[PDB]
Amino acid sequence: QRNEEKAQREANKKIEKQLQKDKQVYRATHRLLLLGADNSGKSTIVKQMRIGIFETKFQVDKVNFHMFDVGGQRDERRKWIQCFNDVTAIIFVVDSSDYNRLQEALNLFKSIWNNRWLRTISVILFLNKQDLLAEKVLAGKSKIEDYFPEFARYTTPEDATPEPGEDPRVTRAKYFIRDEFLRISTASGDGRHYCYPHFTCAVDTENARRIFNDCRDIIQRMHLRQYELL
Amino acid sequence: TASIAQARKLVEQLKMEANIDRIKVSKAAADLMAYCEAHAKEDPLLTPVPASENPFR
Amino acid sequence: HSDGTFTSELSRLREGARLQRLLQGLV
Amino acid sequence: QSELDQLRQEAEQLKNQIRDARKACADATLSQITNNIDPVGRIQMRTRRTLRGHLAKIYAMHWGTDSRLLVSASQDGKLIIWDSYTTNKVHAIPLRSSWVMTCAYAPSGNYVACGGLDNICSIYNLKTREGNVRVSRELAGHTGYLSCCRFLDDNQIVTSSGDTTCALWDIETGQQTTTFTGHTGDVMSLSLAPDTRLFVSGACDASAKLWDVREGMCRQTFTGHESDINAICFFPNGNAFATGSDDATCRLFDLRADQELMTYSHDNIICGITSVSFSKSGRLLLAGYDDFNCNVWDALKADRAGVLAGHDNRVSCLGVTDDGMAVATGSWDSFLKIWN
Amino acid sequence: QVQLQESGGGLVQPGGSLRLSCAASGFTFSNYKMNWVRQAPGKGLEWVSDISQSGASISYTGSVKGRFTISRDNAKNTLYLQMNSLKPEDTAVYYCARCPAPFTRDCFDVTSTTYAYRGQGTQVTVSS
Amino acid sequence: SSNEKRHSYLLKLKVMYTVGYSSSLVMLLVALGILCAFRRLHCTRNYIHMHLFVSFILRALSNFIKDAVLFSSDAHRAGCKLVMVLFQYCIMANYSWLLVEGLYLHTLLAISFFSERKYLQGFVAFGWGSPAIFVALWAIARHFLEDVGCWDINANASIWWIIRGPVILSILINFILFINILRILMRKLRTQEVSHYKRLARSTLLLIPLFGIHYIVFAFSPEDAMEIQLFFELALGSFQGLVVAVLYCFLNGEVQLEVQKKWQQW
Repeated sequence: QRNEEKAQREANKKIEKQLQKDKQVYRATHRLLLLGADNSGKSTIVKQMRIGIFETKFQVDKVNFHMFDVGGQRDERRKWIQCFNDVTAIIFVVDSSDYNRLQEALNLFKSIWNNRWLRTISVILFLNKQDLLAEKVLAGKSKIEDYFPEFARYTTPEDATPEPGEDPRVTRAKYFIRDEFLRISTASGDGRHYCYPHFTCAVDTENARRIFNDCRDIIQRMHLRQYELL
Repeated sequence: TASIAQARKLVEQLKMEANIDRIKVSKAAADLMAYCEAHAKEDPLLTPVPASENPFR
Repeated sequence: HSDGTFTSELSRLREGARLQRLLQGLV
Repeated sequence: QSELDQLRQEAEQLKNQIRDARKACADATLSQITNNIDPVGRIQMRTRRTLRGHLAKIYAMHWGTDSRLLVSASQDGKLIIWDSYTTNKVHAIPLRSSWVMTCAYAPSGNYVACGGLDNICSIYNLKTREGNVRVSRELAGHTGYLSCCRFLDDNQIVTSSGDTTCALWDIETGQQTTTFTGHTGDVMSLSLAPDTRLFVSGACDASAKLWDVREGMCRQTFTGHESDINAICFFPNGNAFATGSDDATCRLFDLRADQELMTYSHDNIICGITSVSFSKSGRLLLAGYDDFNCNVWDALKADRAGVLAGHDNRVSCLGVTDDGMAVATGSWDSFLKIWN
Repeated sequence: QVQLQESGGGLVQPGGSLRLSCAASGFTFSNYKMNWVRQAPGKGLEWVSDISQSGASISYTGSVKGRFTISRDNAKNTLYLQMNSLKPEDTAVYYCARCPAPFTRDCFDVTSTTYAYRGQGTQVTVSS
Repeated sequence: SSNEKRHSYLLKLKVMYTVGYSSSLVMLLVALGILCAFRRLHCTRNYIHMHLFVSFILRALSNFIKDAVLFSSDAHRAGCKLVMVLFQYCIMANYSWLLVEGLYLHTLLAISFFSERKYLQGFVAFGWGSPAIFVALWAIARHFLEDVGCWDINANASIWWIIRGPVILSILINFILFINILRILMRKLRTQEVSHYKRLARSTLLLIPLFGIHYIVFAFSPEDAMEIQLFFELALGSFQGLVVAVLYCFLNGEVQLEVQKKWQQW
């Protein structure tokens, strides 16, 4: 017909210019995979990120982030997790005040860190509910050494900035919990991805900025690895 | 409670698969042989097609 | 820049050299 | 309570009965019956086209009955209908949910289907008169991610989900008309029989199940794999099928002898199969892998016959045309490659 | 078919020892990282111990470190958990779990409610 | 009798920088070919590498043309003046693309949340069109205020400053960006120790050729060391392209993998 073909080329022109308009939007927005447990408190975290699967959109310094709380799937996650091998970061929320379940968080971390399709994604680790851990430590009725026998031989590390007016046992507890994840993070993460641990509670307002800063750091290290400068 | 019905359904669905009519594996392989040997001529990947009829070249 | 400085210097020197050869030939 | 004990021993009794019945028909092997056939040699195929335009990983790809048009799903939110002859983009559909894991092209060509982590199967009208490609319908009712969907006609679609169940729908009404249960893991793949009267399914429990569509029961169950089954595809005559798994092997099963006919594996292959497909004759078995390339197997001697090594990332999906001339391969490198 | 049958376990008084065994079949045992998980009456499935393919790497939940000892016999396709000083908080159903994929260090979903490659479990009732 | 010292010195300098620009032209041609003949390498950084490689090739070719027209054995005034204008433009373009590459990496590590392809337009426009403005203004000032023979002798300082100020600013700004980039990288290594210093030194020695950092040594230098100044730059900054090419095309991982593909699986 030799006329159909140029109409096809015109449709292709329109489609491809729309596609390159959409590529600017796709590459300007950063996708975050929000993982956690029923007790971790991801709902309150996304309640701080004001502005089958749930999405929240927030903006920090005119940069757009889309965080995907998968939610309505059954408990097995080894297949759909692969759908997130491209995200900027995995935001991993942990209920730090629940020692009995901490070992199930660590293992989950240990499997996210070591998964073939997630072995380059960085994990922004939010140790949530710090006030609960504080009151549980000061109550004294719950011993971290009962669940983790390596807490008796542990001391507050050197680069450990405590909060003002904080009891030192609380500091030992929270930094031991953080170092439990950091050991997994360092045992296999060879500069290709890093864990960014933060201590947060349910009333903190600066979580979006923390994710913004960790995402900036991830991008900068990707650029510094492109140039073979690091 | 639920595991009872689970196991019962499992065993019943398993035995309802047992009264199927099976053949020998010899026939099950000869059938595939005969199919891929009868339809061998019209497979443009097994026997490559020259650029005259090939639309993707 | 340095290419320009080399060019200026070599040009000036060989100009002076041609002038000097003319001065020998004429005097 | 002896109820669980006696049901346990009843299940073991008749399960081992089925084991010996499967055993009481294995007179020989497919390898020794095809011990005299001719090898196909070395299947050399080249990248004829390379389709570009997807921004993110390609997760699914269905080949139209046109044997020319493609639909491809990428996890950036785009269904791109494609003309493979001219590499032109007929359509580009923006999706509501970016995380699509499957796509389907109606055998009549009027509608496409896609669904992912939103648990909804979206059907889009391609042949509208008012001049737009809009959402024809949203099939909701799964409680897990939708991993595969296939049209039986322009009114009925069968979709498999991560909630361990398959569902045959009625698109005009939007109501699920049949539910196929029995899998104990995520259902990953679907494959319809030539007459679309049966369909076989593979789940994340190392098991495949044959279902009758109209009644809604499971006819046969096949085991033999060691890990999750990622992809299933029928044999062109519909009396066999092939499964690809995370245990780095492929297996050909028969529907009449009811047991694994053949296994396609190699020691140098320790990555999982992501997709499989048969050539129009059934002599070649295409299998996409995690090692970034596809492998062409002689489906009767199990010796690998060729390699399709042109992709930079994980090979998601394979598709052989109805006429058997081309082989589309999608991948996580965002590029579709036609081979011939 | 993939099959994991557990043996051992039963009645012991606090301070007793038990050898839980897990006979594997239907797959290559030397490829998969193995796990012991448990479910005590009235709560969810919890991970107890794990051992890698060859058997060098080994880990425990922490409330069993020093008391439980995991050990695989690849040449015999068997997994073992030896428990020396049993406390009352160890009475539970004990399942032998396999890792999902055959050459990985990460094992997802082993403590899932209906994970497919898990055994039926042995009841270990520790009471005096 | 004097000035034979400087004449022989400049002739040997000519021999050596001819060798240098020849080797750099060869290697930059090979590198541009490898960067363009592989579509997987078509980054936004490799695009700027290609433009820098083009600027280096133009610098070398323009030096060859200027030599063949001027120092190889009153008409042809226009042709000679246009050769000199082309020469100055190519030199200034190489300096501007060194500055553009420094600015790209710095804005990539100091903002890192920006539309790269919208920045690419302004970066290429600046790199190829800031040379043009200054070289055109210099040629105008020469045609008007100092028009003697070919425009190959810089005898008026101001007319020469018009085209030497921009180059000095390029060098200084690119050095500042070099320092800030290394500060950022030291923070990256330190925050989140002998191997730290070793990696920092390696990333300094790989970043010196690509930014034109060896020019800050003899920027702001008296006429007393001019000779050795020339020597250094002309005898070694004529190999700069070469080493640059080599690294940013031959010791790269992405390039090596992509070329190994087509070489080995044919």
